[PDB]
Amino acid sequence: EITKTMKCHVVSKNKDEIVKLLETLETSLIIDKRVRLREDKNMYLTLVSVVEDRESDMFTTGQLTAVFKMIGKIKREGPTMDKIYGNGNL
Amino acid sequence: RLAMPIRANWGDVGKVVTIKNDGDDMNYSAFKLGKLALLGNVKELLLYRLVDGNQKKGTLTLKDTTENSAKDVIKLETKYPTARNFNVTIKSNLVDSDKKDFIFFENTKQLFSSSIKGTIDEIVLEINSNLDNEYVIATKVADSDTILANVVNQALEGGNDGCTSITNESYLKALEEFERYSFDSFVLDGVADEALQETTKAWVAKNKELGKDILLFLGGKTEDNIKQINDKSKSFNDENIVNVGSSAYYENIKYTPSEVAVYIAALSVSKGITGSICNAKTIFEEVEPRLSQSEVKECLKSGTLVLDFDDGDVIIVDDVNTFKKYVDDKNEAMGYISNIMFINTINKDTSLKRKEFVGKIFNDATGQTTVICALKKYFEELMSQGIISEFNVDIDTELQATAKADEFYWKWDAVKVDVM
Amino acid sequence: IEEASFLNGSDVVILIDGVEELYMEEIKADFEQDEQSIKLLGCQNEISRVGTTKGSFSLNGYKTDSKFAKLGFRSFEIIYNLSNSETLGYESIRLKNCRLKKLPLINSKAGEIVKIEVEGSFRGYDLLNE
Amino acid sequence: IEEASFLNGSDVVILIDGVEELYMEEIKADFEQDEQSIKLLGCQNEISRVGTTKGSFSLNGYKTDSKFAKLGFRSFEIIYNLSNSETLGYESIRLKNCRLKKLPLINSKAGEIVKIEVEGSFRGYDLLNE
Repeated sequence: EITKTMKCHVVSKNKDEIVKLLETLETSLIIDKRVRLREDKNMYLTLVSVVEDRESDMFTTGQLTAVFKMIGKIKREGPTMDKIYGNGNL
Repeated sequence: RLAMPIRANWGDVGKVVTIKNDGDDMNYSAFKLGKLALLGNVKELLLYRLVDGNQKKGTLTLKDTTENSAKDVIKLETKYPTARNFNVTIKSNLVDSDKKDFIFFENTKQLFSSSIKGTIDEIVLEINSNLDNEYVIATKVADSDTILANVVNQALEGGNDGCTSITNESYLKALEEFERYSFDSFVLDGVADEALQETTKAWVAKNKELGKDILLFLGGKTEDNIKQINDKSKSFNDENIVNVGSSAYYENIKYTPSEVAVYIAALSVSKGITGSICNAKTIFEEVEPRLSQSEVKECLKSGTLVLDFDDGDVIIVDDVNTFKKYVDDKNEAMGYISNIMFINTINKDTSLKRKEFVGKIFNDATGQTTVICALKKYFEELMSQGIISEFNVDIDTELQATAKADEFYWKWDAVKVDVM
Repeated sequence: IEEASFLNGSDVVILIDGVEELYMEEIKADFEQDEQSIKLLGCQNEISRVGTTKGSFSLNGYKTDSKFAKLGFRSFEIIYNLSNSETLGYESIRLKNCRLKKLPLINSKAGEIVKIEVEGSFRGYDLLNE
Repeated sequence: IEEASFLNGSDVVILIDGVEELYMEEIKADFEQDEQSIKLLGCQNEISRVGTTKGSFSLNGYKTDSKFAKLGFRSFEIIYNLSNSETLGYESIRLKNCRLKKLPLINSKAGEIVKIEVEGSFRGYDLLNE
């Protein structure tokens, strides 16, 4: 399991635009509860929690804090029993 | 399920058909050897017909007389192809001119008798669907309501007899067709020609590589004495192949050992794994040549299934196979036909296990242990049922040491209950 | 490093008695059976058998209507679609002849949101998809 | 994104025996029934039936009078108006023949506020509104 608490900024001359952009981004992240890691649509980043702190600085800190997790699988395989054979005696 | 290659004029050519607990001529094996197959009381019999290539179907054409110029409206044919004189008499009905009597004859005895009105469809449906029309098929020419002509004893001809020429290719047709079917056993129809028996040996060997261990039965010719019978038995050494030794009587025929093999195969299939014919009574009234202890031992050791009238009824002295001339690694218990069929059944069940555990499982010690444990539990279940008395199923180390990643080998050995 | 997936519990879609129920929060259902342990007279390992089966289920969610109170002890069906979106192989299970063990008429605390808890039994189940 | 609603528990209004009771804090009530599980002689799925019903309820709230102590084991009615104000479709349930299981004469701790807890049973219920 790989977890990341990724923080996001939004900058603009119009602060109300910052509020609107953060609102739509949050709603998108929530209603679509995961994100395509790559265009192959193999992996996904299932959301855990998205939180905004409007008081936080626009540039240094960043308004929106999101936590994503992903579950890998150890890449190991082995030989397979395609064919089985045996005889009978007494 | 016994596959019988009937040398008969009756039955369908080139096709497999089954018959429930329900030919007739003594020359046709559908009744001469069909009776032998049925007397062993297999749950059902499956038939195949051997015929010369120069053999076709009989055809009779009939024409109307309602109009002045006669035209064909009905054509009649034998149910199966044949040249048999299946004669048909058609006359105008005594009361109504619109109804035509149809009297059918096997040769000349009255088989079916009825009259139907002038419409062709009713006549054809009657002639095809009535209970006594088992020996004819009738087909329409065209839609009509005219009235046939008067004809007596019209013989359907154009084909040939089913016993025209018993030859190697004609016999091999049966094996070629039976390749697409699986049976408990297959038998040869009396013809103790060693070429045919060797061809069937090769065919069954090919199936053994494929795994279809159809239990074969054969027999020597009427001209084989004890020496010839033993030599022919020694010629074969296969596990699933048998050579009945002595001729027999049931009603009237000196059935060859090969002809007797039909009833022997039926009994062997009927008995199943549970039943063994090593000391079982048989339907036959007598069998020759007779065998004393020395003759019995010589024939059994040579690989012959000995039948003797050693008591008030015929007795199969032992249920032995051509592998009774065994070799050192396999014990004499391998040489019993019931044991071989038992081995084949276990092979089929373990093949079901094989296709249960396909390569989804890894080729590691864990997967091998899983498969071996499944087989061990299967043999434990059989032992609980009582058939097995001991078992040891293990990794086939000799073949598994050189096994590639994809392939796995195993082997089983088990002791079985004896019957004296 | 090849991918994997956890079936997130927020993908559940429950259709109770046909109509889609959208306030349910957690659902549980198990197919019980009596073990029927038998001690043999010769073997020292106890043996278990299927016996007879019995269903049991439960649901919790935010109350928005008197649906369950008005439903009474009537029999009804439950569908449970555990959708998977990382891989599209959803899973659907049907519970047959669901009947409430106890009708939750009233349950509420002053300083909290009103939630409805249900529990009962079902005659049999069907695995429509997997 | 269309709206929804949670029935906040502070909207509950309980009229006990007609008079509006205004110190109650949490109320519970369920309509139990004996399952009467029957094992058929041919079918391996157990079957459940209504059997007979039994009521049970409870209330907790701040003590302000000896109302329940003086009431004794007399039968009485309870109304429960789970008002909804985001949507005006309130819900009202009536419990018939409520009887206390145990009279809570005294319950108090020195360093705490005195609360009264009640539990009992009711013969039947009516769903006046929903």
